[PDB]
Amino acid sequence: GLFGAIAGFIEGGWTGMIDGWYGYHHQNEQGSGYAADQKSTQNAINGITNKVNTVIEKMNIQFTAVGKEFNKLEKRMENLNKKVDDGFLDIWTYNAELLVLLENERTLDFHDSNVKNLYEKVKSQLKNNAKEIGNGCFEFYHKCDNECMESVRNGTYDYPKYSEESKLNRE
Amino acid sequence: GLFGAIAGFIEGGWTGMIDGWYGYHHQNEQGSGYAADQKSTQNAINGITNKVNTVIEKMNIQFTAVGKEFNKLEKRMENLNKKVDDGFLDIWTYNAELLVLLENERTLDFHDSNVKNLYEKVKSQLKNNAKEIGNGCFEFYHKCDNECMESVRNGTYDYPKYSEESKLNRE
Amino acid sequence: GLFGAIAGFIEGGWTGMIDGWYGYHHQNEQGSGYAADQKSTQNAINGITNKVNTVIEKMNIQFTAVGKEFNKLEKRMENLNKKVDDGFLDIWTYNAELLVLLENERTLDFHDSNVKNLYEKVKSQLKNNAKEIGNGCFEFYHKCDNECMESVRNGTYDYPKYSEESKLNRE
Amino acid sequence: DTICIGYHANNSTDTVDTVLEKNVTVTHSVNLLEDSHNGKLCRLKGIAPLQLGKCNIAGWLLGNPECDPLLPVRSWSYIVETPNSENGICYPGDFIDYEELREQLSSVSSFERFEIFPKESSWPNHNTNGVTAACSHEGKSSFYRNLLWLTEKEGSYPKLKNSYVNKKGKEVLVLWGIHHPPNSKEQQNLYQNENAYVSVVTSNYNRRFTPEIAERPKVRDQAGRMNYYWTLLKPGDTIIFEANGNLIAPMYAFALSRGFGSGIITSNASMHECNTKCQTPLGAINSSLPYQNIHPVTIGECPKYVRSAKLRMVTGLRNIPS
Amino acid sequence: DTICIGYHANNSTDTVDTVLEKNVTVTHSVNLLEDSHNGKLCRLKGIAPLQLGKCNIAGWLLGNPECDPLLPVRSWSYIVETPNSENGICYPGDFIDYEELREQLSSVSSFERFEIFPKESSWPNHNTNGVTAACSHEGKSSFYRNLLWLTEKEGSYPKLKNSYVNKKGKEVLVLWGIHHPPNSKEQQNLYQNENAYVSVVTSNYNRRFTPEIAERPKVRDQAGRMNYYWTLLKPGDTIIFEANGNLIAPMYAFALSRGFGSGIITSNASMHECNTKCQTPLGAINSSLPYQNIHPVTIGECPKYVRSAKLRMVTGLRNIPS
Amino acid sequence: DTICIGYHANNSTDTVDTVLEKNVTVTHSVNLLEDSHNGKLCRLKGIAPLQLGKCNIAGWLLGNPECDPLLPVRSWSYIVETPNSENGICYPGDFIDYEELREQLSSVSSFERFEIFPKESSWPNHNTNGVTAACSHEGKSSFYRNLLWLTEKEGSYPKLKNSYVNKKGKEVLVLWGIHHPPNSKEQQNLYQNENAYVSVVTSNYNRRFTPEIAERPKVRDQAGRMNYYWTLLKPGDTIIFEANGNLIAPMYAFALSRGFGSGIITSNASMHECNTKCQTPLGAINSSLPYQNIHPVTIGECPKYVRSAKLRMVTGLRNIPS
Amino acid sequence: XALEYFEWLSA
Amino acid sequence: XALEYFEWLSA
Amino acid sequence: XALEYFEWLSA
Ligand SMILES: *[C@@H]1O[C@H](CO)[C@@H](O[C@@H]2O[C@H](CO)[C@@H](O)[C@H](O)[C@H]2NC(C)=O)[C@H](O)[C@H]1NC(C)=O
Ligand SMILES: *[C@@H]1O[C@H](CO)[C@@H](O[C@@H]2O[C@H](CO)[C@@H](O)[C@H](O)[C@H]2NC(C)=O)[C@H](O)[C@H]1NC(C)=O
Ligand SMILES: *[C@@H]1O[C@H](CO)[C@@H](O[C@@H]2O[C@H](CO)[C@@H](O)[C@H](O)[C@H]2NC(C)=O)[C@H](O)[C@H]1NC(C)=O
Ligand SMILES: *[C@@H]1O[C@H](CO)[C@@H](O[C@@H]2O[C@H](CO)[C@@H](O)[C@H](O)[C@H]2NC(C)=O)[C@H](O)[C@H]1NC(C)=O
Ligand SMILES: *[C@@H]1O[C@H](CO)[C@@H](O[C@@H]2O[C@H](CO)[C@@H](O)[C@H](O)[C@H]2NC(C)=O)[C@H](O)[C@H]1NC(C)=O
Ligand SMILES: *[C@@H]1O[C@H](CO)[C@@H](O[C@@H]2O[C@H](CO)[C@@H](O)[C@H](O)[C@H]2NC(C)=O)[C@H](O)[C@H]1NC(C)=O
Ligand SMILES: *[C@@H]1O[C@H](CO)[C@@H](O)[C@H](O)[C@H]1NC(C)=O
Ligand SMILES: *[C@@H]1O[C@H](CO)[C@@H](O)[C@H](O)[C@H]1NC(C)=O
Ligand SMILES: *[C@@H]1O[C@H](CO)[C@@H](O)[C@H](O)[C@H]1NC(C)=O
Ligand SMILES: *[C@@H]1O[C@H](CO)[C@@H](O)[C@H](O)[C@H]1NC(C)=O
Ligand SMILES: *[C@@H]1O[C@H](CO)[C@@H](O)[C@H](O)[C@H]1NC(C)=O
Ligand SMILES: *[C@@H]1O[C@H](CO)[C@@H](O)[C@H](O)[C@H]1NC(C)=O
Ligand SMILES: *[C@@H]1O[C@H](CO)[C@@H](O)[C@H](O)[C@H]1NC(C)=O
Ligand SMILES: *[C@@H]1O[C@H](CO)[C@@H](O)[C@H](O)[C@H]1NC(C)=O
Ligand SMILES: *[C@@H]1O[C@H](CO)[C@@H](O)[C@H](O)[C@H]1NC(C)=O
Repeated sequence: GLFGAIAGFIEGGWTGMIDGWYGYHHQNEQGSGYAADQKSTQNAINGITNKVNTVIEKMNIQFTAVGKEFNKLEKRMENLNKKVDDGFLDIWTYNAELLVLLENERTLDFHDSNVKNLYEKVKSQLKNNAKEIGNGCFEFYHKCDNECMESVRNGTYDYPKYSEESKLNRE
Repeated sequence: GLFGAIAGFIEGGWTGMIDGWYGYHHQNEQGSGYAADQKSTQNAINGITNKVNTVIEKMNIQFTAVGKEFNKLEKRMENLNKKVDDGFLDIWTYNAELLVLLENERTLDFHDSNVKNLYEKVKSQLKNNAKEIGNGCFEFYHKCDNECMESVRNGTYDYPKYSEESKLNRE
Repeated sequence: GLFGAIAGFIEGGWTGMIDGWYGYHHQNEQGSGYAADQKSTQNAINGITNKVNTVIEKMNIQFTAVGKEFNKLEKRMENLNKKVDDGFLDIWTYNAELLVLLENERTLDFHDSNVKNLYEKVKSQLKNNAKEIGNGCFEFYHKCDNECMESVRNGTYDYPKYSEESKLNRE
Repeated sequence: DTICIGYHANNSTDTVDTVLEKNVTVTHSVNLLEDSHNGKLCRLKGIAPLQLGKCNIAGWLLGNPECDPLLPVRSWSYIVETPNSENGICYPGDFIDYEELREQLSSVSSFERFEIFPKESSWPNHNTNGVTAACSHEGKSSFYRNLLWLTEKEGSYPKLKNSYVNKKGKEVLVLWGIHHPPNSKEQQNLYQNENAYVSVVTSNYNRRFTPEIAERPKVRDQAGRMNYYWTLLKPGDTIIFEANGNLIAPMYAFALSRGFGSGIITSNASMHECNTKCQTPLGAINSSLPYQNIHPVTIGECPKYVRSAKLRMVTGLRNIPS
Repeated sequence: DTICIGYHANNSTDTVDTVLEKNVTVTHSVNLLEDSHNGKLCRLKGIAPLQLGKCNIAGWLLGNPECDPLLPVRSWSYIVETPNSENGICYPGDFIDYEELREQLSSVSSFERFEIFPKESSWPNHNTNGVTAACSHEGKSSFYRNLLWLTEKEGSYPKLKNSYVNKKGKEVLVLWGIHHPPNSKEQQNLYQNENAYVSVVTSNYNRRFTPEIAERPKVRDQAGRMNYYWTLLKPGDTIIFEANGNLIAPMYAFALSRGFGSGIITSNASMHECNTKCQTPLGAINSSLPYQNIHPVTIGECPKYVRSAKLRMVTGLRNIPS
Repeated sequence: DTICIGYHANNSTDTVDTVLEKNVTVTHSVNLLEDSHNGKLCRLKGIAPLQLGKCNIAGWLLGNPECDPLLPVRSWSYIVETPNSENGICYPGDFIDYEELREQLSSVSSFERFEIFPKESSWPNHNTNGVTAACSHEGKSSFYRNLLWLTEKEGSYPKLKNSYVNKKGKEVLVLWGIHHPPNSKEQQNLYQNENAYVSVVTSNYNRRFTPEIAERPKVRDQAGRMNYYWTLLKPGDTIIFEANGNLIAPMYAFALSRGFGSGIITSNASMHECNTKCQTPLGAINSSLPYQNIHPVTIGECPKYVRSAKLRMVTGLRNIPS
Repeated sequence: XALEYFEWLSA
Repeated sequence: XALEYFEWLSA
Repeated sequence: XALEYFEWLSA
């Protein structure tokens, strides 16, 4: 990717997570599991939806366009009509293909961006109360049940609450 | 944003700062205030100016173009002329709208980029002599008057000068 | 740049490195030297090659297209033919110039991205066993011969191997 | 205790191209290019097309006998000509401004066929029984259904002058013909005047026709020629025919109504009991996609035709099941 | 002690669309789409347009009496026709190659009206007093100002042959007419020769005209017709008229000068004392913007016309007063 | 001990433009715009062009004597006309449907010149020796090489009727002419019939020509005119000429073969012993680039013409030797 | 059109 | 054109 | 075409 996230320091995706585009995998004493971040996912969905809708809307309805006929003494007009049709065709194929390419690139990089942004948000939430063990995973300096994990997921982690215990286990 | 800065970890903008696009807000014993970073701002201004100038220049002057007339036995030529005009119109509307969309997106992401870059530059300047308290703000491990803040603004912070005191207050 | 790397916190490039686009400069007891990262370089080469190949392929071969002639009573058809030719010309010049501009921007930002990504990968490899001295350079908390540098280059650094010595020199 | 940030993956094998990389597998994608049609000629917005069958436009308008006669009144959404029309102009000659007449027909949505100059009743003292083998039907020599070959009656061809007043409240397509014998012998035998002329006038139409006698290469076993002419008679206006020979008089004419989004296409497919909003010579398109690679020729509300074979836009992420 | 990095915000309510998100509020933006005009016909680069008023091009060139006579010499930047021109061809007939003549006029920047064949002086032994009610003016029957109806004089129409040599140093537009009586009676009464002909020749122009007599549907109370012809007489060249009847002779002709960036438009607006570099049928555009949605028809140096209603480009940031 | 991550730099002075910044120096870049040609007329895919030299298309087809005679059989890839062709229509008049004939020639790849109506052998009882000073060659009065001026023989011009059957297996371009004397005196002196006519017919061609006598402005010292006509005689078809005067008969005709990717260009350059896949009026292009700014007029497989002066795409990085 | 890739998404 | 959004900007 | 900027690159 462009932001180095997808197929980067997070080499693979989670087929186990089938309810979101981005998300989390928690592992504690109560068990382990996947859970999507609905905010950024809904955001991405909205953005890309508007993108596709745009590309579709920018193409006006192509109304009736039929060929004409010409006699043996109107070869020039015939050739001109052909040149017009062919030119317009060239241009529109060009535009379509190019647009799709550019938009695809931008989309991929957009997803990369969102993933990295999520990672950075979580990281800034946790600070030095955990350590980055690579692969986009954090290891806690303390115990964390399902309620704690939930507090992290929906953007409400409490740093002073675990700062002391984490400071202890950090040594 | 794409770089997660604007409307990200810096949720809002400063209406108090009316002399720049990006900038600073300092708070110390001598008082508090806003002050723009003229370098990156001038850079952004130049870039975007060149962008707009480009979009304007790429459109050649549309010279005189009037409709023609045709008699009752020249319906084919009339229809062809109409097809030409309409086709060109379609294409140009398409191009204009698309171009403006793409450029707007790229511009927003550009500003995001500049803000995050400024933040990273400041952060790399300060290192461990201060702590990131979120919202794109740093808290000093020492005293800093207006001259110090100015030394930070124009990219000339002195790390060994405050490393000891900061190391003390860090404990 | 957009990612703040090239002409950013790495102000200049290395003319001494002539065997790659991105790379390294190692400095130890055995000596100093440059060495390119072949992975990301090959990747960039492939991507940009495919980009150029695309831009070339999207332009179909312009086959035979000659002017026509018209008598003094066919001024309208003459003018129409001229309008068609000129319109198509306008459109194609517009498209060419625009495409080249956009692609150039995207390319520059792509290189920026790759450089920063390499830097981040190395940084995440080293962790706290070294310190960031700016200019995209790291200073070791331990001794490192050519074999160690090679272990860093091809993405196989050993953190627990030097964690103790680094922890000592860190104090 | 650990927590991880990751992204979606699934069994999608969808592939998309980018500027940097071709053939990227992704989790979600949409296809913008319609490539499917039903191979059927269909109704367009509830209105059936006008199929000419064995006839082409000329053969239909002139009234070629080898084609099965249509209803006196028809409405359509588009006109269909078969590629292999052996039935058209059956008596050799030139259909003047034929293509322009086709272009006129491209915006016609309805016709009423009606008898403008009744057979025995409009041309007294002239024979109206002339036929030819070039216009054969069921073996017997015949002639165009909408035209009438006026010949000499009892050794004389009196100067005829008849007129029609358009009280149909619509444009009326009127067609007529000029016969050109190969020699002055046949000229005298058919029209008794070596210096004949035909005159057709309206408020805005004004044309005079003169026979051109010369031996010509046989075409459909005919050394003679026949030029076909037409005009659109505006509502309320009058057309006047005045000739002393060589006139192939109008018998039937067409009341025309104008419409939108119609056209003429050449197609092999057959009419089926179906309805569509987009029709191509290959079949109907039922799609909301912006692009199509089925055919450049379209009737109705269709996607823009392109030469592309693939236009797939990625919505999901790069799919990595690793 | 603390320091913070942040970005600009203000009371801007400017909205822009992106590919990902519609209607984004931003701090700074430019409008690239001109949508404002002054509703006035203006001078283009200091040069006033040529307004024809009650006349259209044909009515002007032929010299229709119901239109107020222009100056003998005029220069313009563009020609303006009113939508409701009841004054044009006042004697029924066809203006041959009319549209082509308009196209020629689209690149003409100046005309000098001059008497090519003086009334009483060029056609001896012919009557030059003919008029008609189809070309009425102030109640009385009249005729085209630039043409002359030559009729029989004293029971005879001698073969006339006159010529003009173009010593103007510019192209000269010459117009003439051919009269077509409804019957041979009026033919004899007007030109005394049932087999008349008109001949017009130049170095590159060569045409012969023959009267076509037939009763026609009345148009503007006339069963007769009149065909109008024109030609561009090159500098130094000679035009020769040679006729024995049915000629509507030229009296006035036009010396033409060629220019650039001119054209013909149909407009309702009135001329005002103003100047512009871009003119539309709706009014003048004063703008440096690349796009406009005012009108597709333009004269001068104008922005490219588009169908868009909004083309706003963002320069500032996403505005968040929070 | 230290390690550093950095990027490439070199002595490249290549400059590229972006949307944000103009004139950026970079390490690697490709040029997509071809601006170089060899200033030579070359063979296209191994096939040499057809150079007309002093002649234009008309002068060649009619067979103007001032131009050096070509081989009876030629094949080409494109036709070249010189800008300064003083040799074309040497006897004043109109080449009817000339431009259309050029357009036909644009898809012709080969011609065989052959004698369709042999000089002394096809027109008995007619003089075939007529010449003129308008068609001079080496001082002496002459005439078109491919046409024959039939005049009266022994005070009489018998009605001629000759025909040719196309057994060439290819389309045959046949050209002929109609002479128009300035007065009835010369008319009688040349063709002995004041009421003459020419008749040309094929299976699909059918035209009658009548002399138009009037004094005309001298052009190339001629008060008379000559109209030139042509037709494409389909394989197996027959053309019949039947005239009693004023016919400029065909002597030579052309068997034509059709091809692809040909055309007519106007060029100054000279033929050299070279080969190319793309030809412009300025010279040949040897390039694999998608764009070119050399010329809009192209023959063969060429890059798309643009108005740009620079289309450089960056592949390397921003070059900073600092 | 709607991108119904997940069920909780809003329509 | 110039983007005069701030006064210190250069023209 | 190939971008031969470096020799080890593959073709
Ligand atoms: C976000 O997470 C916080 C922590 O889990 C949630 O706080 C819990 O909310 C429930 C309501 O179902 C309360 O009954 C629990 O007692 C709360 N836990 C705590 C820490 O008291 C919060 O509800 C979640 N929702 C949002 C949108 O913040
Ligand atoms: C950048 O900031 C440094 C620190 O404020 C400035 O250094 C001061 O410059 C003034 C000149 O007005 C001197 O008189 C002060 O004594 C300097 N302070 C120090 C630390 O000595 C510097 O001038 C600023 N300008 C630039 C462009 O660096
Ligand atoms: C990457 O670097 C590691 C460390 O230098 C390399 O490991 C060495 O490989 C050589 C083979 O030439 C062995 O003989 C050395 O003994 C290895 N060193 C160690 C640490 O044992 C490795 O070969 C390199 N290559 C790749 C692709 O990883
Ligand atoms: C396009 O991508 C597809 C999908 O990866 C490639 O098809 C793979 O083809 C290989 C060779 O046959 C098979 O081993 C894989 O199993 C296929 N993958 C799937 C999921 O079907 C294909 O090779 C690519 N084409 C090009 C030219 O890039
Ligand atoms: C486009 O954005 C404007 C600006 O935010 C929206 O207008 C707001 O409209 C709401 C509903 O009337 C008002 O409460 C706000 O006060 C308006 N804002 C301003 C600053 O005027 C508008 O709703 C948006 N339109 C669409 C369709 O997205
Ligand atoms: C485009 O960039 C080139 C390359 O930097 C500029 O040329 C430089 O020109 C200056 C002034 O003459 C010289 O001092 C430098 O030595 C040139 N550089 C090189 C490497 O040749 C040029 O000025 C730029 N043009 C514009 C208008 O931006
Ligand atoms: C993908 O897997 C789903 C089951 O979740 C199955 O229904 C579908 O057919 C599969 N599609 C492909 C293309 O493998
Ligand atoms: C329909 O016509 C096409 C030619 O356009 C021909 O290839 C095809 O065989 C025909 N098919 C049928 C079913 O008639
Ligand atoms: C056209 O496609 C839509 C989408 O499935 C479907 O609802 C509709 O039934 C189709 N119409 C016909 C007539 O096939
Ligand atoms: C914005 O505020 C300024 C005062 O700084 C005022 O002059 C201007 O009218 C305001 N514009 C809008 C659109 O609110
Ligand atoms: C101008 O003409 C238009 C028709 O084009 C008509 O709608 C409008 O009423 C007219 N306005 C004036 C002021 O004459
Ligand atoms: C056109 O607009 C410019 C920009 O304000 C102004 O300077 C000029 O006066 C205007 N010209 C006229 C004639 O209105
Ligand atoms: C760049 O330097 C190389 C030597 O490595 C030299 O061969 C080449 O000519 C130089 N090119 C330019 C443009 O300076
Ligand atoms: C070729 O012709 C051009 C005009 O098109 C003229 O400018 C040039 O002088 C000529 N050059 C030669 C060598 O004949
Ligand atoms: C055309 O250019 C290619 C690229 O150098 C070269 O190989 C070839 O020889 C050139 N052909 C001619 C005929 O000049």
